[PDB]
Amino acid sequence: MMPLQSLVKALWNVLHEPDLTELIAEVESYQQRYPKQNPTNSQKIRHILDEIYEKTPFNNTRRRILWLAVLKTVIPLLILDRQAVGEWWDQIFFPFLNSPTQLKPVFSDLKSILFYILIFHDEDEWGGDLRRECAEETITRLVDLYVSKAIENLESQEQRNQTIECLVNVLVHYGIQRPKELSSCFCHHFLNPPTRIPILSVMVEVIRRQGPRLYEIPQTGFYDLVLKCAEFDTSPILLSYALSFILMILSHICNSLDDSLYRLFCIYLRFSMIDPTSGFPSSTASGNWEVFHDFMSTGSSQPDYLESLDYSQLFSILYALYPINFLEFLRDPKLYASKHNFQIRYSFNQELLSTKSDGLLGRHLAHSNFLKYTAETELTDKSRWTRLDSIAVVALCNSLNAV
Amino acid sequence: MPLQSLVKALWNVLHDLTELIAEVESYQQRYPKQNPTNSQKIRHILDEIYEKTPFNNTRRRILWLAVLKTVIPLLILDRQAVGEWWDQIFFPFLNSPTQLKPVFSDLKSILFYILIFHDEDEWGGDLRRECAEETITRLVDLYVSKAIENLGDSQEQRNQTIECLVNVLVHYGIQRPKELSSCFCHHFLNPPTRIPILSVMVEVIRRQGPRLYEIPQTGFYDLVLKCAEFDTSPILLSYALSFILMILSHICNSLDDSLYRLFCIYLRFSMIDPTSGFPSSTASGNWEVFHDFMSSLDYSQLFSILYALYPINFLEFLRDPKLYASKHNFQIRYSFNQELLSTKSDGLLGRHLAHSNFLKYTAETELTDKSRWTRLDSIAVVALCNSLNAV
Repeated sequence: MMPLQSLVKALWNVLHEPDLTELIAEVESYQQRYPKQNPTNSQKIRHILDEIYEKTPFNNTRRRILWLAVLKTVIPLLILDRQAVGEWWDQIFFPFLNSPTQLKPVFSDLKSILFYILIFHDEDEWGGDLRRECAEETITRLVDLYVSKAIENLESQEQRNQTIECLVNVLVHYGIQRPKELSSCFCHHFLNPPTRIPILSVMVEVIRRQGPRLYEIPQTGFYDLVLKCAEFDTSPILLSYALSFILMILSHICNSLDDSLYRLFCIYLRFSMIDPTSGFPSSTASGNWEVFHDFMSTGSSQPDYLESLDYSQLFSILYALYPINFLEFLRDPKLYASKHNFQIRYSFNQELLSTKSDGLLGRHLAHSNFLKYTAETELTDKSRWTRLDSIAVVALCNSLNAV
Repeated sequence: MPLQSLVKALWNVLHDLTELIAEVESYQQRYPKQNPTNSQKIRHILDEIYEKTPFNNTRRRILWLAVLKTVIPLLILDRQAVGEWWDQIFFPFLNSPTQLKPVFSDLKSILFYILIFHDEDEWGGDLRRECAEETITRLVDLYVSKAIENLGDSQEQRNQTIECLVNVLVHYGIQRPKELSSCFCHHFLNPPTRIPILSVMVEVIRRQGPRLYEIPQTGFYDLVLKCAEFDTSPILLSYALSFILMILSHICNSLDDSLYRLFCIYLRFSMIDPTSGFPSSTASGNWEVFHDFMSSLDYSQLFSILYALYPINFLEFLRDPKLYASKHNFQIRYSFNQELLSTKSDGLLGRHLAHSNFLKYTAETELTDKSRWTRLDSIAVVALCNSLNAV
């Protein structure tokens, strides 16, 4: 007998006065009746919520606490659409993120709400494509806000920080579960120079965690843009993140490798030739790309574990997988290039290249490809990549041995 | 006159080849590829020479093989011609072979000239393949027949024949494991062919050359598995297990479809008893069980392989095998002592780290989830990079 009416009753009560015991009980009670989300009750509850917003809004901490506490608990009753999540953005999320309450449990509550929308199993759950569309809208707004906040000039440095801190947290949590989706939002903005550092720092943090689905990222064209970054930009800090990112995502590909091989050769070249005085070899290129130099009138803070992710590991993976061509390429890059239809866009000192490269080469066992393939058949001949799945199994079993 | 120069030389030698060897050089110049009429001639000559001077004693063989070795790249042969050579040369040698290594060396030189080739079309039509396949078949047939047949009055003569055959078969296998596996298939169905065949087959696998992932297409793998679950003989079962352990790494795909069979074989091999030996099974079907008296790479390795890769099911299957068997539909052939399975498996389990699969999959998603097997690419790349670090 009237469970919508009891809910609205309880709802009304708790917003005019933080004890939610009555309300939680009604939600539980109510769900036993509408165990799937009801489109007219959603509509109704939202009008109640909007009504009360006019009366007592989000303008002080005690109210924000109350609001987040309540929204977090009703939102499983509602169906939302792209217009709706816009309303919550403007009424709740933007005002919090733009000037966040410095109490962790309040932010925790924000994150419950955000993440209820962002993360879900059934796409059919609110009818049609509503579920997916609200996630797409929310994340696009978070990303857009993050990117812009990371770049605008300034109203107290401390407060701007408080906002990025929240956004980075949220975006890393979202990234480790939805790496494709996040990379995809990031593509858009990444073509804009000053965004590259704030974006990459989030994307390397996502990928650090070595969570699942990392192999989806290249479909989105984000891996391509990181290579571009690595091929053309100039800022040590950015190229530093650039390399880190590609080093972590590489073992997850083997497939997008046979199309970026030459590009990785060139990247290896450039990073190995870094100069104390002239930094990274400048390119003669861009094309459409638009370079990011450091001091560019004429974010940041690289994490401590990224130093150990240098060009020496790039060598190891290239040598392990494409030794013949790799060493053929080193030793004469410009010659290798002309015969494989690409260009070297860096002035470099060949002796130095050959000394440094020797140095690393000497830490490696001799590669048995030289007994089996030619430089040309190393490239063709996909039979090679079977060996690989035998070596997997054996390493798997050894990983599982105790002693 | 080009060809006659050659033929004089062949007449000459058969009664120190330098002249012959040199005439073959000039011949090859005028006829870069093999010539069908010239070939026919030369073999027709050889056959006459055979009449009056054959393969019947040990100075003649050193000689014959030496010659046939050097001339044979000129020739073109067919299923019926290798029959001629089988009949005059190969069979009589292998049958009572000359105890001199360089003599047997020349033999192999010739055999492998036929068996291995870098060009299907070389002799026109589909001739090269025909020959290879004919020779390999006859080599197989004699190994099989010579291995089983009971011997009358001659046992050191026997060992010498198989010593050669084995040596030829293994060399062949390591280059052409698909092909050798095929030939062995029909013989394998016959109970006593199984040991001699496997002992050759493990020795091919052992060498971990290419391309062993072709073998299961031939059904040899399936036959060895049938062997593993039904046969009684320690020795043969011991080879069976050795074969599968060394073949398994190279599969990762036939695994999804032999899993329940592998579980059953792990059960059987671990339940081996000092007195009743392997669990005597009960089904066979049409298999025809090899027994013994008709008248160091063991089960812990298999445990490791199944625990990595299919931990949840493997362990759900131990603890209650018969139960696992219904619900997945196969059955358990053996009686066994459950508390002893539970004890033996606990010993091995305890040598292993705990498995991340229990945090990510159900028994059913562990079986039906293609995403899982993509982790593999990643780990392999890393192991590889580490194999190539030098300290």
